[PDB]
Amino acid sequence: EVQLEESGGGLVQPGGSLRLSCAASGFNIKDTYIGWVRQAPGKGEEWVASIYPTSGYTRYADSVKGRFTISADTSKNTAYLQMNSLRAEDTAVYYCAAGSISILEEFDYWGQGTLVTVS
Ligand SMILES: C[As](C)(=O)[O-]
Repeated sequence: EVQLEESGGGLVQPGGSLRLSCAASGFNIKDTYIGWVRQAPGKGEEWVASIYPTSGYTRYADSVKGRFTISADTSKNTAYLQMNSLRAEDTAVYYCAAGSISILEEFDYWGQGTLVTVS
């Protein structure tokens, strides 16, 4: 009865920007941390960011600091990832994940992924 649904993926030119959304259902995101994890085809998982929506506290992987911004709209029970200055190395499936209040083994719920392709 819990779902995470990502959207916003697609094709982006190098240097471009993209905003992903993660709509949560079956729980209140204020009761959790929501995270974004990416994995390219043929490569391993990389956690990029987490947010605690009730407090606004955010955490970023060093590799995306400044370039990526994680946010939430608790009125829509939705988290977002703003990605700027995209490079080929950012090509990946981006998964939203959540856990009841940097590690991917601390998430209870996982989305379906949304594919981001940088030319
Ligand atoms: C969560 As961190 C990479 O800013 O110590």
